Amino acid sequence: GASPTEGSLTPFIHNAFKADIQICILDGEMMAYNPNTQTFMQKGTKFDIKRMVEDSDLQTCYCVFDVLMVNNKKLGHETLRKRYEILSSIFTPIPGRIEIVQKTQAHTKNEVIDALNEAIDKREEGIMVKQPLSIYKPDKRGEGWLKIKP
DNA sequence: AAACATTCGTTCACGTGAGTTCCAGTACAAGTCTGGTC
Repeated sequence: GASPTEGSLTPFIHNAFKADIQICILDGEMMAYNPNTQTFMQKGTKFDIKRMVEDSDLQTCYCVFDVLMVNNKKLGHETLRKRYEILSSIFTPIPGRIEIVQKTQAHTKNEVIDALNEAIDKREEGIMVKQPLSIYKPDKRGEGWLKIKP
């Protein structure tokens, strides 16, 4: 949906943005949410989030992890911490339709292994790590973002 | 007074360090390939 009147995810989150924010760019991941369990349907069997069938009870959820512009302010060159803080003041999350990915501060390896073990326990792919001072470099790989899997 | 031994500047050979050119190997970007799913 390109307008609040008609869409599959936008008609519900039109009014989820604080009044001050008028121009806003966000980056995130789109996934499928099962409400009867209140759990995210892991990608794979029984559904594709690209061409979901209307009759299905599953719905679309947007998990945000970055902001690149708010009220004609260019946040590309700022540090990750600042972008996170500004992101916290964009929308009031409304579970099931738009959310912010939680990030935990960690400064030891035991924490990383604990997180990976817990992720495997919750049947997730893995865990990723972000450098607090990393800048957004479009199209580049392995600059401030790292991923870890079993 | 004559013969023999020692010494010194000279010569050759051999060994070691530094500069130059050519080539083997390595890390990573990008192209290409492929599987599964709806």
